[PDB]
Amino acid sequence: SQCGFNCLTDISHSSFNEFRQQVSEHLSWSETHDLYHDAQQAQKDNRLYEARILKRANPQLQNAVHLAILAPNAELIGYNNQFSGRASQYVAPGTVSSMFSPAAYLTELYREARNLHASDSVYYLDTRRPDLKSMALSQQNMDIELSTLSLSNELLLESIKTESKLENYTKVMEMLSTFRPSGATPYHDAYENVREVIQLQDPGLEQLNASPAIAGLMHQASLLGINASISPELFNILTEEITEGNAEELYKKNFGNIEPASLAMPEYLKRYYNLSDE
Amino acid sequence: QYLLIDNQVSAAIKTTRIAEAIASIQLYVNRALENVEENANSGVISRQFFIDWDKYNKRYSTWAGVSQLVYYPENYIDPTMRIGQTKMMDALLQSVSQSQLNADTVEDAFMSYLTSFEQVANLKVISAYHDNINNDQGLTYFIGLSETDAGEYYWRSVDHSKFNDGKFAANAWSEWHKIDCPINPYKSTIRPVI
Amino acid sequence: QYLLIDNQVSAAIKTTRIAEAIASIQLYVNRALENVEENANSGVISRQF
Amino acid sequence: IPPYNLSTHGDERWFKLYIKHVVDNNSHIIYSGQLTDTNINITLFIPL
Amino acid sequence: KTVLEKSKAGAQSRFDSYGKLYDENINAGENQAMTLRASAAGLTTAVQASRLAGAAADLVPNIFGFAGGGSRWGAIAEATGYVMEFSANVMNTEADKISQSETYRRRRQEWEIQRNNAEAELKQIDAQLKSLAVRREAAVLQKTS
Amino acid sequence: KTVLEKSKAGAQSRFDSYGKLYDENINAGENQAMTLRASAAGLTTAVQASRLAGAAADLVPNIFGFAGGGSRWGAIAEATGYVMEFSANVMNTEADKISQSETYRRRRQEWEIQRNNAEAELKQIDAQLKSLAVRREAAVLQKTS
Amino acid sequence: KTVLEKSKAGAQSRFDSYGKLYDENINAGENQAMTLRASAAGLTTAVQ
Amino acid sequence: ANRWLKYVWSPSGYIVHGQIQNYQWNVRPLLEDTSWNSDPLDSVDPDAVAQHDPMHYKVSTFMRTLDLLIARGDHAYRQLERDTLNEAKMWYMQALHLLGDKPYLPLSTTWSDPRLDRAADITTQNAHDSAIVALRQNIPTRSANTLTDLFLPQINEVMMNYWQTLAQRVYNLRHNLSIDGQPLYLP
Amino acid sequence: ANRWLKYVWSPSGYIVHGQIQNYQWNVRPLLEDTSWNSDPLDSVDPDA
Amino acid sequence: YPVYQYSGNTSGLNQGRLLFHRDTTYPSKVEAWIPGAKRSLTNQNAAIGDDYATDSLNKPDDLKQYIFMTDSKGTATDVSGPVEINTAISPAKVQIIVKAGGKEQTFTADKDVSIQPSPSFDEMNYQFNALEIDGSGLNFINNSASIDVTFTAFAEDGRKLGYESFSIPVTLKVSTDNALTLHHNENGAQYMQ
Amino acid sequence: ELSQFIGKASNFGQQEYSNNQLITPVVNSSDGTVKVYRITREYTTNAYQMDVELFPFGGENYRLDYKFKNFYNASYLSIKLNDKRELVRTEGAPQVNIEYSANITLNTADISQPFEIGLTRVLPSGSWAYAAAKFTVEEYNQYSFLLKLNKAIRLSRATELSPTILEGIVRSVNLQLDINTDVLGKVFLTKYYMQRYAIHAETALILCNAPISQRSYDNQPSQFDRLFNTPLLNGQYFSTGDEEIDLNSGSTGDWRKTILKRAFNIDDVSLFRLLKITDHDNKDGKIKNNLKNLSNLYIGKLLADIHQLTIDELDLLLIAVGEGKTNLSAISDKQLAT
Repeated sequence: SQCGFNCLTDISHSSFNEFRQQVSEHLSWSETHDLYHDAQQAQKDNRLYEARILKRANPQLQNAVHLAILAPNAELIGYNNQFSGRASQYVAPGTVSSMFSPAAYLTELYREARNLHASDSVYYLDTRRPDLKSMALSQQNMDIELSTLSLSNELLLESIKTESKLENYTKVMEMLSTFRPSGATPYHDAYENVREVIQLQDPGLEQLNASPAIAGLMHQASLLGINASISPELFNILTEEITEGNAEELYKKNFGNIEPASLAMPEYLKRYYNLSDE
Repeated sequence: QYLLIDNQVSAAIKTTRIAEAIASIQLYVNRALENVEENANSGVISRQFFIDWDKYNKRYSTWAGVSQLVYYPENYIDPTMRIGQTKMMDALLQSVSQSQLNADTVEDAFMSYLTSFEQVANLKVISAYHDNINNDQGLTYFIGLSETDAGEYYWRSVDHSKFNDGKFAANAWSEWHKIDCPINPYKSTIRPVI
Repeated sequence: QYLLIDNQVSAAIKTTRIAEAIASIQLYVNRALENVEENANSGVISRQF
Repeated sequence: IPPYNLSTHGDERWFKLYIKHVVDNNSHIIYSGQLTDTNINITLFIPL
Repeated sequence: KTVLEKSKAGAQSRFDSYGKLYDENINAGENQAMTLRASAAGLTTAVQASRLAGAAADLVPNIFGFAGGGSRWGAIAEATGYVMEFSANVMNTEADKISQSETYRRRRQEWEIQRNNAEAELKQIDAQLKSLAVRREAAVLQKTS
Repeated sequence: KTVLEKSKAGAQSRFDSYGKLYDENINAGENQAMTLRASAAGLTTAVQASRLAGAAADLVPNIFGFAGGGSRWGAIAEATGYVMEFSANVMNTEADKISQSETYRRRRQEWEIQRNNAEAELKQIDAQLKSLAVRREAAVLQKTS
Repeated sequence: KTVLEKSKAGAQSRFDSYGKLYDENINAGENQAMTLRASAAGLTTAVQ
Repeated sequence: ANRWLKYVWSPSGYIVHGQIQNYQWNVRPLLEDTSWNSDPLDSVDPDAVAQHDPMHYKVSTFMRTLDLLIARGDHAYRQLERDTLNEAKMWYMQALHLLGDKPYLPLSTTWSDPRLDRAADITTQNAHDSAIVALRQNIPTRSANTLTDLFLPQINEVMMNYWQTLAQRVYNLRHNLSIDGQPLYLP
Repeated sequence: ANRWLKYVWSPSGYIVHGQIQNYQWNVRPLLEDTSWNSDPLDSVDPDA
Repeated sequence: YPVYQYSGNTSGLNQGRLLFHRDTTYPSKVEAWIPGAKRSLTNQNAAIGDDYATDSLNKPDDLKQYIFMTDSKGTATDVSGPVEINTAISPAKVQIIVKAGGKEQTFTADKDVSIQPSPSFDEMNYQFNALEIDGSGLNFINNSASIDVTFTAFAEDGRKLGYESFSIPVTLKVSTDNALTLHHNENGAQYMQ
Repeated sequence: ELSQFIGKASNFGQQEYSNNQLITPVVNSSDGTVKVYRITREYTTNAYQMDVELFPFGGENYRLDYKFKNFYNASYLSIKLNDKRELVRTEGAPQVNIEYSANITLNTADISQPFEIGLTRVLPSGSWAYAAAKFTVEEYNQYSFLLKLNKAIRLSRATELSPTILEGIVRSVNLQLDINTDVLGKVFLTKYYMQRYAIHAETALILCNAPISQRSYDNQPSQFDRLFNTPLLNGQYFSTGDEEIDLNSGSTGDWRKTILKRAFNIDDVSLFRLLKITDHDNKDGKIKNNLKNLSNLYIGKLLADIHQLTIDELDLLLIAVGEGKTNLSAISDKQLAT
């Protein structure tokens, strides 16, 4: 790639460190500096030409009386030919299609940021959240208010159904209700649905207190399930009886691979159960 | 910190998708640059984007600003302050910065600017110097004289590198500067040096 | 702009005949001088008036 | 200066015009500009 | 009712007052004070021209003929010295001039605020009169009852 | 109800005015006046350099050749003297500049307070309106009775 | 009751503001202005 | 302030030796564009860009003329007399014919809702830069599909703001409302 | 204020001639501890 | 904005070609229809800034008739008042006129222009070696009189291209005067004669 | 406002769907003819995770653009006119947010009937995920179209009703897209219904015997999807017209019954009474599931709701009027107004 070409000067736009690393052999730092500085000047001349064309094509200006502004049809025709017309179509502010839109800012943000790490590495953007690449830049995504924490769950569920290879998000919730080894699980989405609806429609359970003919049907143990969160699998977990004969397999049921020495460490209990130190 | 979205938020917190992606990539960039994440391409860090990150690229409003400035500068430019402007400009602005601005008051402040303009307009270039070895490169410095019973000397500088197309750029031209030192050389024996 | 009198006013807006004629001609002159109408007598524009 | 020529612009449309033998026998560049149809009237100052 | 009417009158005297005050923003005397500072701040031109003529004339020989001039060598420096000091004070006067101006503007603004406080108040009190008149009608019917 | 509403508008003309005043903390004029004080406060340097040049040039002989210089011996002391006084004055200007600045700050602070006093009021008033509207329903129901 | 509560909010916002202003008697800037005048006021010895 | 704006630009304010003349801007460097600054993009300075080509200065003038016009109209409208209200109308009308008719806008665009993946593709960027320099040196007369994911130019917020503010002051004029929009008519 | 702190300390704020460099603090004496004051406990001084 | 080109000094090859300028930004097809001719010159996908609809069946007579130009999509214009102009400028026709005294004086371009410029729309510059103009008369009014000089040009079609009138001021020192004299007197009063 | 009637137009002849209605003119340089095409899109499932558009390029020759949202790892994708025949088929697993166009031919008998383009993607295990749209395609002589649009606009301006609302009225009332005296009368019944009740136009419609509209317009979700499927169970209610739904007083049924229950805010009992008000001839609590039955049920519940009436009170008043025994079923628009 020699020597001093136009597209050569354009494509060289990149940090001086990259430029100096690739051209290490060929150039002598007097050439590297001059070439890079002439490259920036060419970059800037390019933005200026573009901005001059795009600015003079502004439909607000054409309507203006006595505002003599030279709109050079020469460069405009060529521009509207080589680019499918951009000087032709002007977008109203706040729209996604705008160059100044938060959409475009996100675009450059991603474009410059994903390369920050190696694809090998963990923190590679596209590795940690694939959500980003597939996402669309549509005015619906930019404009409509959406609830956070629901976005958080979209990711968590998607990552679990991909990893545990279950068919549906539903099946993920089932798997979530069976899971005994993690702290703050077994979670039972359906169960929490029941519990909360009950506690909402009949706050304080007064009718259950009022009509003991019904209350007499259910046992108090399961009734504890209303006021405090006790999943059926969790009831199963508290209820099961412990002998030293059971202790091993019951440890395998209630706990994952971690050995007793791991679990007994106080900081590990704290991390595991989401417990305050006190 | 890893997944770029908070998992302890309240149910009721509203952020559009595009925006949440933005704040996410923002936390990535900020953690990556200040080196809490293990390593990063020192090659990509040097890019003009991340150089302008701390001032212009963290904030959306600032990026919109910088980007717009090239296309629509009229929004940002004001007659009050132009950086950089002449000293005599400040003088004009102070003469004319009042609550009451009679037409007479303004024309007087204008004549005062014109008189302050006439001293610089008419300078006599006495002598010079060139910083570099040869003509072809460097910046030349000049010295000038003010028609006055006693000597007032102004020096302006020109860059030679800006003489691109066979004419001086006018970027190259530097504003004249007053000099405070008391100088009385005859006949024309004064010369400036770097 | 052509007929010099607004046809989009509220029903209830009161202007004396002489004054509305006055404002009408004021717009005629304002539009003619700053050259919004095609052409105007360069002879009359120069007048002290 | 006449509009487009001798050939089509290729390789490059631009034209530059020089001065020579004024103070130095080597040619010196006085003007640099893009060539455009149809007519261009340029007035320069030349030192002797 | 007469109570309300008299309070209405009071608020409206206030509105009249701050109205008239905001209407004449800068008094004749006041304008003269400001433009005076403008006048004294100027004439830098003159003190430079004068101090310089003085320097040039005091660089030519004073004394003759048998012994030389005795011309004061540092005279240029000294005139520059004067030009420095007088520049400083000019700036200060200009500053004060501008500062003076701003006070008046801010004062005007305050008056404006207060004018509104009056205006709104005399609307409020006025509306109250309507309320009171309504009860009057009511109590009249009561007597009828 | 119309009474309370007019009071609302008034309280809000105040909140809006003190809000807008607080937002533009320092006016263009005000900043220019202050920067004037900074500029006049500067240039201690030039006046030291010049007064000193005056001392040095007035330490070399004035008169020649037959009779000696007559050079003013205490010229140095005198220049030191001017540099003293101009120091004092410089200081005063900076102080004044600082004080000016601080005044503007305290003013904003006052304004801030008043903005809140305005706001609290238009919240207070606003709540009163609901109270009144509640009573409206009551009296409506009374009529029904 | 809520009306009275909002008035309480106002009264206490003021109390907090004038409290903090009274607690900060002299600002750094103000202190420097004062000691500037003291310093310029001194130095009689030198000019004598 | 209008006399002083007139020293830079005036629609048909220019009569000398008793006759109108060809110049709308009294300042010549605006008449033929003057690259008073070469390499303006060097430091971030709004003045410098206009210095680069006076179009922007010419426009900033335009906007200040508008500013004075709407200021006259406002100070007129606040007087609230049947006459000064018509004055406010006349000023606002001058601003209107100074701008011309509002700018039109195309309902749908060449923009197609893109995956951000492809919108941020460096390939499209290099192609874009390349076609720009190609246009810059008149060389020509994948690449076919990639120029779609580029964003479009937007009208500056400020001018649009001006069309809108004239429109609201006209709306408020034609109905009995004040500038603020409270009705002059009692219910 | 961030620029001015940066002249003293910066996470990856240091790029000269196009590459980041080993120093987190631009002020050198902090980099290798420098006994700019020996015997500070003489008077009660946090600076010392 | 339409203009119809003819076969003339720089024509190829048609006797006619139809030129127009279009403000609209979007790409479109421009059509020119004639009632008198009953035929239409067409341009398909005309360029953005300026373009030509070449003339098939080229007859100058036809484009005298009323012409309707339109975008198929959205734009319309009716063309009226066609006029034939010949840009040809004869130096004999190009003039300078001078007024001093009571006799008008005339200076043609062909005779007094030593070197005359290449024909260009942009600009054309004529330099006249020198002109002799008679004096006394004009007679001075209040010791002052002016020389009228009028620059004019005529195209070949018979139209003046424009004019600019100039004045050269002449003020004659007058012999029959005594140098105005200021005086002081014994009585203290000071006067100017 | 103009964009409500006619689909938005660019500077190039390119034209797009706006308010799920496309208006594009087709000229044949062969015939020298001007023919006006109009298409209506109504999403079955889900309207999210799916976008299908149809552009009419020529007679019996149409272009189909489909964009998939959300990801499925598929052995193949099949675009089918109905179950047979398939229109287009791809071996690749389609990808997120990428517009694919495949050229298609549709018959003169496929045009007459309002058809359903159904996109089915298949992975080995699942086996499939389905999403589909229902299209209405109308050919209009240019004069006839401009005329019909002219009366449509003048009517929307006068009545202050949405173009889509009026279109719903016309279609429910008369032969398709004809503005008749009966049509106007129904427009007035709608205006008075929403005048005397707090209700919007779209509710006044179903009070005027129209079906629940599955169209989405003005960035608003369809009346239907908004009605049943506002939250998700998760399943999108299919409205097959093939699914039996058990609305018996004494029964627990499919997720579908629960869907009806939230849609109407009712327990099983009142739901049964409501059904009985829809049809007194329904011997078992069985529902055809078609849009029509839902429209009848909702007609009933709304009759109960515009008045301050529980379903019981509605039942009783219906007897005391006494229209009941008369059933909602299919009932004369005149009789429904009575």
